[PDB]
Order: sequence, then C-alpha cells, then structure tokens
Amino acid sequence: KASEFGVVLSVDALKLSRQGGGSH
Amino acid sequence: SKHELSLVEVTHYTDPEVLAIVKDFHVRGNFASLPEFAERTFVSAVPLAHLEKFENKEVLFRPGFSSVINISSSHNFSRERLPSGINFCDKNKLSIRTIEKLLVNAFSSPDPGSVRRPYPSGGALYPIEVFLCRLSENTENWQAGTNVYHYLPLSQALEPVATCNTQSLYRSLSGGDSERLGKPHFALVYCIIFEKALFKYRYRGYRMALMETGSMYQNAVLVADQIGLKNRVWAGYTDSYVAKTMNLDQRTVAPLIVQFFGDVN
Amino acid sequence: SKHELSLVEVTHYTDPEVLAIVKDFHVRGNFASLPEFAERTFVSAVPLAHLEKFENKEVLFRPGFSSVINISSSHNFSRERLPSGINFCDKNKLSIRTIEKLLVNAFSSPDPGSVRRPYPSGGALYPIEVFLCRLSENTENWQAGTNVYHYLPLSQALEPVATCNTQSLYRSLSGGDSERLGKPHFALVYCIIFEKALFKYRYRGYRMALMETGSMYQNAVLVADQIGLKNRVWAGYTDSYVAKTMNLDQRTVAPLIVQFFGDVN
Amino acid sequence: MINILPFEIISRNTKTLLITYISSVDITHEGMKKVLESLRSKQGIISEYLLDKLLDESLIDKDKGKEFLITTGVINKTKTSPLWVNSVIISDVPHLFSNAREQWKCDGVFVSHIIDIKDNNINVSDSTLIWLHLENYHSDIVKRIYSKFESNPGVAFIQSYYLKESFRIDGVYSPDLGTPCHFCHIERWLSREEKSFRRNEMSWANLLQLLKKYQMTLPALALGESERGFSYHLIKRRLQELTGTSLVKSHVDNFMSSVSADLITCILCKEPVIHWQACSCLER
Amino acid sequence: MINILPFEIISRNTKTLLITYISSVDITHEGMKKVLESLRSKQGIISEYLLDKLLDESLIDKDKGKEFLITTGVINKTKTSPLWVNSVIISDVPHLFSNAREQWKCDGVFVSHIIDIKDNNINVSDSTLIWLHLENYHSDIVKRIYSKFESNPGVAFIQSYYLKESFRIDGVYSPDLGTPCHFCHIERWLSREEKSFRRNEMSWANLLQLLKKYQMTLPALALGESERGFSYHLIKRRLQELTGTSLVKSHVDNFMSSVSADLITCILCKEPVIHWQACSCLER
Amino acid sequence: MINILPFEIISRNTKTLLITYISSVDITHEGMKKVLESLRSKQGIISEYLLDKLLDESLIDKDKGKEFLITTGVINKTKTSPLWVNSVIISDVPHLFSNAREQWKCDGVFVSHIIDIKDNNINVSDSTLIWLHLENYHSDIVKRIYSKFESNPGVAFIQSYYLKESFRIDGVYSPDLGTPCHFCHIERWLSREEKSFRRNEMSWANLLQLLKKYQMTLPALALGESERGFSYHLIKRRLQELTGTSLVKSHVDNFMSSVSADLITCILCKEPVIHWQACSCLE
Amino acid sequence: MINVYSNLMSAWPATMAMSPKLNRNMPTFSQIWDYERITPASAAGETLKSIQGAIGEYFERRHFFNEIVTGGQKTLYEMMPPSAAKAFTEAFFQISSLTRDEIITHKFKTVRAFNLFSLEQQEIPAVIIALDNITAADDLKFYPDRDTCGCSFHGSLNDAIEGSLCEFMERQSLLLYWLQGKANTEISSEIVTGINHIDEILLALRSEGDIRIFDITLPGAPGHAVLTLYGTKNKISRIKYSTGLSYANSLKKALCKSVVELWQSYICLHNFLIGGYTDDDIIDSYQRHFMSCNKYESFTDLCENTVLLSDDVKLTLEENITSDTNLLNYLQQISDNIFVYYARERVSNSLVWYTKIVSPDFFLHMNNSGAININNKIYHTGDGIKVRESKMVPFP
Ligand SMILES: Cc1cc2nc3c(=O)[nH]c(=O)nc-3n(C[C@H](O)[C@H](O)[C@H](O)COP(=O)(O)O)c2cc1C
Ligand SMILES: Cc1cc2nc3c(=O)[nH]c(=O)nc-3n(C[C@H](O)[C@H](O)[C@H](O)COP(=O)(O)O)c2cc1C
Ligand SMILES: [Cl-]
Ligand SMILES: [Cl-]
Ligand SMILES: [Cl-]
Ligand SMILES: [Zn+2]
Ligand SMILES: [Zn+2]
Ligand SMILES: [Zn+2]
Repeated sequence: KASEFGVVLSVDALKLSRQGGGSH
Repeated sequence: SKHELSLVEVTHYTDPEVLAIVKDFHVRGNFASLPEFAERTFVSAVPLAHLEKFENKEVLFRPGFSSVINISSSHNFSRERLPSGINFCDKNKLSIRTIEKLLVNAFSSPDPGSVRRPYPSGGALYPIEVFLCRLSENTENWQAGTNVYHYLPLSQALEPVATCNTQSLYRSLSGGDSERLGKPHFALVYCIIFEKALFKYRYRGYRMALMETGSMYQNAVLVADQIGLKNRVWAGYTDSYVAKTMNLDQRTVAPLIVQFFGDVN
Repeated sequence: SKHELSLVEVTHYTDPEVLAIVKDFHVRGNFASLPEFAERTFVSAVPLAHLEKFENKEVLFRPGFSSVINISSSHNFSRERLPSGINFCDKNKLSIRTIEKLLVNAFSSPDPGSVRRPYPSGGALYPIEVFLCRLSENTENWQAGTNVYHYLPLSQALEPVATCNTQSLYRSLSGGDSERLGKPHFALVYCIIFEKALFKYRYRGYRMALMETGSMYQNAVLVADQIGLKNRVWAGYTDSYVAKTMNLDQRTVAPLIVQFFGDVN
Repeated sequence: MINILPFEIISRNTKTLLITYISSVDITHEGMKKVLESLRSKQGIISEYLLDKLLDESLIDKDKGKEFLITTGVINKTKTSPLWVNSVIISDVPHLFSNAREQWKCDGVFVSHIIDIKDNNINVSDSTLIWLHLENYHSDIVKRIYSKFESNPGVAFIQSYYLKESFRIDGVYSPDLGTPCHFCHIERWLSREEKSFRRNEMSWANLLQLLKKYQMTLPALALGESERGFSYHLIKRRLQELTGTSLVKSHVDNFMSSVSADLITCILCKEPVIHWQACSCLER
Repeated sequence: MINILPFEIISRNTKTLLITYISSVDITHEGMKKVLESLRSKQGIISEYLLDKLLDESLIDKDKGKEFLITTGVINKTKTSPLWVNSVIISDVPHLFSNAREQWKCDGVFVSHIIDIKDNNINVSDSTLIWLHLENYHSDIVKRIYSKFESNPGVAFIQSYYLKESFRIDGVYSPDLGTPCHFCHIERWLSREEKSFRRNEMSWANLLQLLKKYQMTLPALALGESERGFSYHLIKRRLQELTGTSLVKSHVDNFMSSVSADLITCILCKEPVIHWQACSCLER
Repeated sequence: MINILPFEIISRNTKTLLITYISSVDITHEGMKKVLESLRSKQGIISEYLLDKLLDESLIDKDKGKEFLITTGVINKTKTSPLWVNSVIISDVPHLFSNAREQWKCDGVFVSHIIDIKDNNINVSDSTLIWLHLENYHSDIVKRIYSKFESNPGVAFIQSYYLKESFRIDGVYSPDLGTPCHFCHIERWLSREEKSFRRNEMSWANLLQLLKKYQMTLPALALGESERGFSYHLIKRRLQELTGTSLVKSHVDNFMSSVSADLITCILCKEPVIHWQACSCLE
Repeated sequence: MINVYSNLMSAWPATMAMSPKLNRNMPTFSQIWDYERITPASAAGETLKSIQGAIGEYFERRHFFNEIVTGGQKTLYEMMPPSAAKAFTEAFFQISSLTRDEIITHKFKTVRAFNLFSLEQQEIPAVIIALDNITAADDLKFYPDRDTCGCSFHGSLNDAIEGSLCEFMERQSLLLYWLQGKANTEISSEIVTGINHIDEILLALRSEGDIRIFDITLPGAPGHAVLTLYGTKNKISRIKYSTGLSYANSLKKALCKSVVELWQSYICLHNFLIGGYTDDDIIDSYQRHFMSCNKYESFTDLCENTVLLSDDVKLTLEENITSDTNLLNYLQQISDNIFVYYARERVSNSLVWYTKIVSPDFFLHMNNSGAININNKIYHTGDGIKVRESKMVPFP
C-alpha cells in the first residue's frame, strides 16, 4: 500500500487477489 | 477385425432423447485450454493459496469425532505408486517394444485367442476406445509418418488413424500448461463412443463408460510403473481440438482423458 | 482424522448452478431395481437374443478394412484377470484380516506416514469415498452389530457408519438380480461427494470423479485376484435405497457403483 | 396369478375372430369361443382354478388351452409379490373416483378405498400406496397426509395436482426407498416457472421468503370434464404401471419418476427430480 | 504489452483522487497526478517506451511508478501472443459500427474493418476473427461467408443475430479447434423453441423438411435504438473477452460458448452447444 | 381498494399496544381494538365497504377512524388504475435521452420530460414517477430531489447511478405506499462499514466519506458509448415493468427490488430492498 | 448448497451456505459470512430451521452490532418512570466508579422500549443495546461491557419477544448456576430421545468422551433451561470441552435444542482448529475466552461443583407442576422493571422484528469478569462461590 505517490483509501480485495491447465 | 462390430448395429437401439441429453451434458465439461488463452481464462475456482488445505484429505462420516478401527500397514504387500511424471524429457530414444509392452499388458489378455480383458465392463460392451499419440521424433515408430493409432485390444494390433505431425498432436493434447508438462514420448487418449455407452443401459451406461475409462488408465499406471515409464493422467486439453487433430467425429466419439508417458530427467 | 477436511470449507467455492445441473443429470442414471418390480420393468434396451453380437467386440476407425500393425503376445507378462464371480457362496467364514488386506492394498500406501495413494486424482482432491458393507453372518466383524463402515485411506482405519442388519444391506445392494448374484461376504460401495468433485474444476470435475471411481475398483479387482477373493462390479441396484440404508445424505453424496466380494463354490 | 389382457372376441354369421394387442386368430373351435366370451366378461384377474374349470367345461386340454391363451395375448401368468399390497386414493374430489374401484379391477388395479380429504380419522394399512389427488391445492393438505402416514411400515405416496396448464403426477415418495417427496417436486417446477433463465432457484429474494411459514396454493386453469377425464386415465395407467396388470414394461431408470402432462397439447414429460436442498424429507 | 484499465482521476481544490476497479488512492504527488491524467486521455494500449518517458518527465522512478500503476489497477502488463491477430465485423448494418473501430481501442479491441455484407470481393487476412452480425437474418448470408473464408488459415467466426425476443451470439466457430458452427447453434435454438417438450428434434415431419433446400429467415421483434445499444455493448464485451483487454477472466469450460440475451428481461445465458447431427461442419 | 399494511398488536390484561412500520400507539378504545384485531387477520386486502362495515360496527366514526388508520400506517388507499400517469427523467446527462420520449412510445413507455439536474426550478406533476439518473453520484443530489417532491400527490422516485463496475437501479420509493428509499440502502451500507466489528481500513466507505468531506462527486468509471447504450436499454425495460402497475394488477416486490448490472460481464443481479429502521424516510 | 454470493456493495452479506454432510442423521449446519462486519452467523438443526436460524442470526447480529441509530438524548428520569430510572441508577452505580449524581444528570442516548408487563411506552439507555463503540460513545464510561443477552430476531413481534424471553431465561439461569453451582436436577447422561439427529450427537459424544445434563432453570421458574456439558481426556481429540444451553416450556425440547447448541459450538471450534486459523482471525472476546476454556478442567470444575436440588437422576423427560405456571407472572413478582427494546423493518408486505429484553434488576450482561451489576433481584455479592464472582463463565 504505502508509497510516495499517495495514500490507499480502499481496495476491492477479491478483485485485487485476481489481478469464493495438478495439485499445489 | 475377427471381433469387428459395426456401429450400424448399435444405432438400431439408440434412444435419440437419451443421446442428445447425454451429449448436452458432456460438452459442459469440455475445456478451451490453449497457450493463447492463458491470461484471459482460468481453470481453478479455488485460489492457489487455499488449494493445499483441500489436497490429500479425508472427509468424515462423523466430522469432529475420532473413533475408528485402525488397520495394520503390515497387510500391505504392494509397492508405492510412483509420483506422476512432470516436465518429461525425451532425450532418449523410446522403442516401439516398450510401447507394445504397455498396450498388451494394460488392455489385453496374455492369451491372444481370448476375448477377455484385464478390466471388466458393463454388459461386456467395452465402449471406451484407446488411441496412441506419438509426440516425439525420439519415439520409434511402426509406420513412418503416422502418429495416431487406434489400439485393438482383442486383435492386439494397432490400426493407423492419422498422419498429422508430432508438434500438432503435442499442442492439442498439452493445452495451456505445456511448458510445465515438458516433452513426453507418447500419450494414450481414452475415448467414449456415445451410442455404444448408451444403447443398452441408457443414462446409467454413460456413468459405466466413464468409470471404465478409469479402470483402463489405472492398469496403464500400474503397468507403466513396472516397465520403467513415468506417466501422468491429464485433463488440461481442449477436447474438440484433440478430436479434430486425431480426425475423430465428435458426433460419435469424444476424448474423456489423456495420459502422458515418458522419462523424467 | 489427522487428514480431516470439513465440507464447510469446500462449499465456500461451490457454484450452485453447476451443482444443480450435475445432480439433475446424475439422477437420470439412477435405477429402480427391486425384486418386486421384476415383471413390470426392464434393464436392457437390447433383446437378450441379439446381445451376443455386441459383447466383447472391436469397433474400427476404418470399418471394412484389415490393415493393422500386429503386436506380439510375448510382451505380455501379466496374469489373466479372473472371471467375475457370480452366485457367490458364503459357507466359509471370512476373516476381517482378508478384508483389511484388500482395503490397504487397493486404496492406501504401504507407508502409513504417506498421504499418497495407489491411484491418482484430479487436483489431488480424492472426491470418491469407499464404504464397506458386511453382507453375511459368516463374515467376521470389527464392531458387533455394525455392518456399514467408511474406509479412511490415509488414516488406514474404518469409521463406523450404520448398524442396519445384514439382510437389509444385501437387499438394497443386490437389486432385482439377487438370486443370480447368490450370497457374497461383503461389498464395497464407491460414492461421489458432489461438491468435492465440483468445487475446483466445475463440470469437468464430475467426469474426473467418475473416472477416479474406476481406477479405485480396478485396484480392488487386481488385489482381490491376488488374495483369493472373487469379485463383481455391479450396477444393478436402487441408488436411493442403497443411500438410505447406509444413512447417506443424497443431497451431498451418491453411490456410483457397488462391488461384491466373496467365494464361488 | 392369471391376468386377463385387453381383447375382443367378435362373431357374425359363422365367423368368429379374436383380436388382442398381440395377435388375431380366426377361431374355429366352439369350445374355445365359449371360453373366450367368458374371459371377456370377467374383470382383470381370474383364479387358475376357474380357468381350468372353464376349459374342462368346453372339453379343452388345460395346458393346450392355456398355452393358446398366453401366446395369443389373452392372458398372462405373473409370479411376483408386489411392493404395495393395496392402493388408496385420497382426494378433495372423491366423486370423480366413484366408479374407479370397480372399473379399474379390469386393469388389475386394486384400490381398496376412495377417501375424502374432509374426513377425520383417516386410517391406512401397512404397505399401502397412498395416491393424493387435489384439484384445490394447498401444501398444508400434503403436510397433513405425510404427518399421519410417513411412519406407516412399507408406505409410499403419489401426489397429483394442477399447475398452470399442466397436470402433475409426482414421482413415488417412498421413505423405505429414499425417494424425493412432493415438496422436492413442487420446488423443482416452481423454480423452472420463474422467468430468470437459471436452474439455481436461490437468491436473497428466495431466502427472505423461506423465513415465513412454508405454505402455498398454486395457480392453474379452470378444469372442465375433458381435463378431468384425461387426468382420470393418466392416474389409472400410472397405478396400473406400479401395481396393476403390466401391459408395457418401463425402464428401471424412469419407473418411479414424475409424469407431467400439458393439458393443452396433451404431451407427457417423464422426469426424475432431485432431492430439494432445503427439504428435510430424507432426514425423517 | 501495457494495457490501460478503466479509471478516473479527479480533482477539486487541492484534493486529487484516483479510482479504479481495484483501488482508490488519495494522490499526493504532482508528478504522478500528471502521469495519471496523461494515461487517462490515451486509448487502451501504451508503448512501455512512452510510459517510461511519461514517468521520466514527471521525475518518477520507472519501477516504483510502474509498480504503483499495476498494483492500484491503472494498467497491467500482458505477455501472451493471442490467437486471432485481428478482428473484422461484417454486417448488414455497418453504420451501427461506424465509431466502433476507434471507440473500442480503449477496451484493447483491434477491429481493422467494418464490412458491409453488400460488398463484392470481401477479403480477410490469416488468423482473423470474423464477427458476422445480422439484423435481417438469412442462412444464405452465413453460408456465403463460410464458403469464402472457412479455408483461411487460422480463421474463426462469431455470428450474432435475433430470434424472437432474444439476441444470440453463437460460440466461436474455429475449424482449427473443431468447434460447432452457426448451423449447429440455430438448430439447437429452433428445436428448443418448438412446443413439443422434447430435446430430440427429429421426427418424420423434420425429415421431410430436410429434403428441401436448407434455407431460412428467423422471426424476431422489431429493434429500437435501445435494443441496438444493448447489442453493441454485448458485442464489444465479447470481443474484449476473446481478443481485447481482459478485465474478468472466463473459466476454460465456457470461454468459447454461445451467449444469448433476452431483450425484455436483459438476462444473459451462456451455454455450450453440441455439434448438430445433420450438420457437416466437422466433415470440412 | 384498501391495502392493509403489516402491523402488530400486543395485548396484556386490558392494555393493547399497536406497532406499525412508522408508529407505536396505546390503544385504549375497545372499538379500535376490535377494528385492529379484525384487520390483523385479514391478510392484506379489504374493500371500502368491509372497512366501513367494520368501523360502523365498532362504534368508530368512519372519517376519524380511517384518518387514524392511514396516518398511523395501518392502511393505505392505492389506486386500482396505474400508479403513475407519466414519468420524467432527471439527469446530469440529459442529452443521452434526447430521443427517448419519442422512441419509447412504441414500447408503451411514456416519458413526458427530460430534465437537466443543473436546472433551477424543476416542476413535476402529480402522480408522476421521477427517474433520477446520475453519471456523477452525490447523496445530496438525491437529498435535494426528495425534499423538492416528496409532498407531490402520488409521487414516486427511482434512482440509477454507477458504483465502480456496476450500474445500480434502486427500488421504487413511494411515500404513499411506504416503500424503502435510496438511503435505506446506501446509508445503511455505510453504517455497516462504519460500525463493523473490525473495520476494514480499506473499505470503499473511506472513498465515499472522503468524497463527502472534499465536496466531490463519485464519477462513473470510464463510461463509453456502449456502456451508456446498455444503461439506456436497462432504464427503458425497468420503466416498462413499472408502467401499467398498481397494487391491484402488480405486487409490492416489483417496487421493493433493486437491479444491479455488472458492466463488464453484463450480468444482472435483482435483489430485495428493505426498510432501514434508522432511515429518515420513516420519520 | 444454497451458495448465495453478494457483491461487496450489495446490502446482502458476502456468502450464505448450507454445508454438505455425508450423514443424513447429523444436523444440517448453515452459515453466513460477511467479512468482519460481524462474526459469521450460523445455525444447526433440521434443514429448514438451520437455514432460517442462520438468516435470523445474521439479521440479529447485524442489527445490534452495525445498525442502531439512537433516538435522542435524555436523562434517566426524563426517559422513563421514576422507579424504572432508580433501578437503572443502582445498576449503573455498581458498573462504573461514577457517583449517583453523575449518573442521574448524564444525558444518555435513548432507544425505544415498552415495559414487558404494562406495555407502557418509554426509552432505555442505548449504551446497553448497541454493540459498536460509536452509537453511544459518550455513555460507555457508564457501561463499558456490552453483549447480546436477550437479543432476538423474528417475523412476528410475539415470536421475537418469545425468542428474547427464552434467551433471557437461559442467560439469567446460566449466571446464577455459574455463581452458585446449584442445579435443580440431573437428566440421565444415557438418555435416549427418540429423535434421530439428537441421539446421533449424544451417542458420538458419549463415545468420544463423557456428558452431563443438568436442569439449571431459575428456581421457581416455569419451563426448563437445560445445560449440556461435554469433556474428554482423549489425546487426539481437538475439543476437550463443550457446552450447549437452551430454554423451552417443554423439557424434551429444551434438551434437544441444548444438544444441538453443543454440537454447533463443538464443530465450529473443531473446524477452526483443523483449519489452522490464527488468533488474529478471532475478533470477539467472548469467542476468545471460550477458546481458552477448551480444556478438560472446564468440564471437571463445573461437574464437581454442581449441587443438585434432587439426587434422583431423571430417566425420563416429563414436565412437573411448576413447568406450567405463568412466566410473565413469575418475572413480574421478581421485578416490574423488565423492558423490551424493539425495532422493525418492512420486508415485502411483512415486518421483521428485532428485540432485546433488558432488566436492571437482573444481570445486564453475562461477563462477571467485567463491569456488571453483581447485586440485583436474583443475586447479591457473597451468596455464591467467590472466585466465580470475578471470573467469566466458560460459555460462548
Ligand atoms: C482424471 C485426472 C486428471 C488429471 N489431470 C491432470 C492435469 O491436467 N494436470 C496435471 O498436472 N495433473 C493431472 N493429474 C494428476 C494429479 O494432479 C495427481 O494424480 C495428484 O496431484 C497426485 O499426485 P501423484 O499422482 O503424483 O500422487 C490428473 C489426475 C487424474 C486422475
Ligand atoms: C461398471 C460395471 C458395472 C457392472 N454391473 C454388473 C451387473 O449389474 N451385473 C452383473 O452381472 N455384472 C456386472 N458387471 C460385470 C460385467 O458383466 C463383466 O465385467 C463382463 O460381463 C465381462 O465378464 P468378466 O468380468 O467375467 O470378464 C459390471 C461391470 C462393470 C465394469
Ligand atoms: Cl385426522
Ligand atoms: Cl463475393
Ligand atoms: Cl416449548
Ligand atoms: Zn422432499
Ligand atoms: Zn455445424
Ligand atoms: Zn429510507
């Protein structure tokens, strides 16, 4: 999050994780 | 050939409602799995970070409870199944002899006069067909230029199917995950003939056919381990593209599963 | 138990459209197979007189044509699979030891610390569960009065499932053809947990689960032959009645196939 | 058990013809003509003792006579003890069935009682198939019947009722066999009727509705005599399939399944329904 | 390849906010504010050389700047060579697409030509996705297009057209991949529309019709501007899924499948169709 | 006829308490106890004739009785005929609807005026549905429209606006029918973020509250012509569903539902709307 | 199953699921997850009740944790009748160190209520009802420890009040039992119910460890509050201790619900522990405390300090002469100061109802390790076991 350019207000965490073919 | 059955005889008993409903369902599980679709598609509905908690587990009849009758491992007389091969390497030549050894042991009686196979089948109908796909120029061949054959388990013979090149089959069979797969020597492709699976038992026959497919690849797994081949059962392929590449008619026959074979180095 | 997975975790990823469409299809292949329905129902859409022409045959890629590459039977190093048992006889006592030998060899590593099984599975998800059904009073037992257990392949243990009597299970599992079946000692029942089969791969996962079922019974066939048991994979049962008798919840889990074991005399 | 199948035996001048579903025969024996006429007036099942006597009276060998009657399609011999020893029809329109117990014997269907749903102290025996037919549907009626009779040893139910332009016959609900109940069926049809292009019925709109007491009536078209007559035949034939003289065998994969009829087109749809996720019939 | 994703960058007094599909940021750096405004005016793809230059001009470290732009959802970096190098739209209503080539670049969609179906000597390059959109359907139009372009190396087709109250987008027809053609689709829908309660379309009534020259038009509702606008968006998004800037990934089991939209309810249904038994697309 | 709203009466000894969706009233007349007791078990519908019979029997002046029942929210008197004569669209992008009034005639949709939200002096007739469509969302814009027109006889409102990748259409807010408002959704949603057991420090509420503090609108994200054409058609079809509707021919779930459309997948999500006990629309 | 997913910007929660189970005779478990807006809402039992219970548990918790807006601001004597205000003053004087003068001149945030017995309309302090720290932020110095005792949600006011009355009885009974070790009777630990899913749980518990079933109902009260307790020494078991509690008019009913409550707590904690989830995933201090009570000593401590009013272990589940008496009369004889907080919201053509039954003459909440009105109309300092007086009950 934290950077020189600004402050993160909000995040769509489901969409961020994607930005509920074995195994892992 | 001495054991030949014409599909014209089979279709005489086909219920067209059953056949349509089964195909409509089957196609729901087909994939579009290509390197060019990698960044715009996905396979796993579970995030990779949470997969580990689902893998190699036991669901319980009485969750929360630990009362069980333990059985001893001393009764086990078997060898451990080999880990499934991955990034296969084709640096060595692979003989037709090795591939023949796999086929006859996995799918045929040692008695060539017998019509009984090393896996059972509902109604003794054996609706699943096995195709051989030659995938490396380091794999020895029977008929030059022919890279798809059809294994006849009772005649114990290979029927020529297609003269597509080795890179086209590999591309079709390996889908989007070919770099991780590496370079196998050959593949088996197990294929349902819909009307053969359906004509006698109707819908239940589809279920029987898919189960039969698993009995077959399992024999191949076990035989593969004994003759020094690595293998991997594989679902990461574009069904229709595999069919087309093999010159199969998708109205009659469809690839249920691919199984890769080779070395790992 | 050390390897326990809760189905609450699995359902977090379930697509309810997929689950409904798969169940709707699956139920199309369920049977109502009871002695009392014998004269008012049928199983085979093909008349018994014409069945023989469909059994143990080869369909060809090039029908009418005989050009094949013959493979030698000399490469076959296997034993012939035993004919599937029929009118089983339970006159002899059958030990729990024999049944334990079957289970661990068919479905478990010889290493009890290992989580790898002698059959592979898509995503290492292992969606198919194995239930043991005790069917003769001449079959030795672990817990008196308990005739259905659930085999935990990784823990290598039996979990108690039901205290239904031996005649109720036999009646449910043997459907309308019980006189021809005779009297087996026990059965394995292989069961799909729908949401476990579907959560990761969607529709294709059903296909993978049914195929996995076949890999499992095949290991049981092969193990059964080596330890002196006869067996028969069996589809002639009323699915819902088997489920009820075993106290399974049909919303979650369904019997795909039964496999009978015993002697033939 | 000897079942008398559908046939006619007709005469004009010196000519007599037997016509069954299986065959036709130019009958040249007066003895067998008399026998055939006698079987034609009887309803459904005949004691083998009576058949033998009928044959003796017309001076006909019993084995040759029986062989003829079976192979030509006049009678058949069934050996199987059936699952439900008896059927009852419970209904809000019992008058519609007022001749059904007598008529349907000729189809080998044993219905012991027609019961008006209005009755208190409705009792039913063990191993009885309960057919509940409602013109004026209410879910409380079905719930009441289940509540009374679910625990009866060997019981099974069929429910029939109207929805929009369709007549619905649920699959057989048998606790012994684990099959889906009425509520498993009506939920399948009510969700399919919603014009939201989804198999999955579940949304927050449905969840909030499940908070309220489960109860409902169904919209349907007004019934005339022809709709009732059509329904009457479908009920008879369905009961005949299950418990009566089998004329055409059903495949094991559809035998217990629901049957829906569009009353406009007269087209039938046979379909197995799954257990509804929110129903507790399989928990009982 | 750098893809510029959907976002806004807004200011009032001394306050500047970035809002994307992924995040929102209170922007406190004038350099990055300028950069973001510049990216906001560009259409779709930007050369990494230009991005680097933009960053240099605002005195921002290129890796830190890029990391910020990616993680916040302003841009992303894609590595894959796609299957069709280019798309063309062929239509009887080419005017409806008269701004589509320019507009849809911002969604990362490359459409090289809008082609009027009226044109003789329509040519298409290798590895081109041909979208054939018809308001006035005739099967001869589709047949003509297949006849011209089926043999083009790497070709694929999508067909879109109207049936009753629905807008239909066929699955992707790719001879290379063996997927069902338009005729496989329209037969699935025409049989489903018959009110004969059967999946199986085949009867002697259908066989006698197959004797005649295969040809047909389709009934549908009159289109207004809103129906066209709705259709225009579905076409854009579908092309974007296949060949443009991917915003939401499709599962591999539905990616090539048909999409149908009811124009009244606006509900979409994605469905894979089987090869029609009487079609010879897979024989070619 | 008369719609009977949901309510409860709780009785203890001779004491009776009436609670409606907007009121809590001590009931100390036996007559009104019997009027209320009867309406409780009447399942939602009742004719003028039956209400008047019920009132006359309980020794309650018909006019004072009905006024009490309407005011306290035991009943409402909705039309048999369609609720909304016409519709008006008020928008910050009125040019999008420049042909809508002509076009949508043939769908049976009657929009009498397109109105710029920037206009001073917006008038709306009686019995008119007001569609508020905003590419740049701010809650005071809804607040303003509500304050101007809530008291117009027979008025109702519906709002559409953009929330990240979604186009949202609120339920219908009708003062006369007592259906939820815009804020019953959004203020309640914000409340849940603000009062979270453990606040998500990256809540989208941080964006929306910071746009309030900074006096900025929430812009729709990168709309092009296709997104607007898609929006245009959703608006047309929703209006069509709300045309011809009453409580007689239609049903309150047609008003108490929201429609959300993902602009990427084009997938619609229809969801129930409910009242928020804390909302100012209930005062 | 069910598996309804909502957009984060939806009014509705992230997920709703009915969990699959292999065993048709185990209860159905349903759960709503909604980020950390609240902790997951769940219910177990017969299928439909499990689904209804999860929905209702979610509505309930969302309302009290996330959604209350106070109605105004008043001192205690403006807010209600004088003897009600006096009883609140004496509760609050034990709760903080603040003076009676400071308590009576403080303007408390208000919520609507009516007296349980007279139906008289009033207000009560909002600080007792709202579980967030914002709604009555300025009042928390008077009442810093809040919980959901007596809260309920239902589609009718009558059902909500009954739900709240049942929970009130459960919690007041539990605390009195906790403090004094006194139970009325013990139900046979080998009791068979005849109800498939109840006996299934009981049989599995008896084989995994041991159970004790006590009737802990407030003395003289009608109905039955049944406490089920479980413990095992078994090494490989993750759950070493669990508990369930329920109040109903019917003893059988109370016992059955109590068994299912225990199974629900047992399984939720078991699944948390085999999930490998961390302490940072626990945001609720009652859940955190309950988790630290998962040891066998919780079980032995309760059982060894339980004193039964009757030594005869009950082999059957019949009611008695007291079960039948009027619950409202019984409560009013103890105190007139019992209030029903209420709220309601239209859903279609219905109202849903949120209620909380509160009395300053009873325990205002269930954490006697915190700031609690220890001296009230059912208990006074020194009556019970002294260590229990400052130590929270091992109950979630
Ligand atoms: C039906 C089936 C399909 C499979 N498909 C794939 C696949 O597409 N890709 C892959 O890497 N492995 C595949 N596998 C292999 C499994 O991932 C593997 O069996 C599992 O991870 C356990 O590892 P092991 O086989 O090495 O014990 C498949 C297995 C089965 C039974
Ligand atoms: C999925 C499956 C289901 C089967 N079901 C039955 C059955 O219901 N009844 C039966 O007699 N045999 C059944 N069999 C056994 C086959 O009839 C048998 O494998 C086949 O006739 C060949 O005979 P063999 O196994 O003795 O070589 C089944 C086999 C399979 C693979
Ligand atoms: Cl009765
Ligand atoms: Cl041309
Ligand atoms: Cl009770
Ligand atoms: Zn049911
Ligand atoms: Zn085609
Ligand atoms: Zn409001």
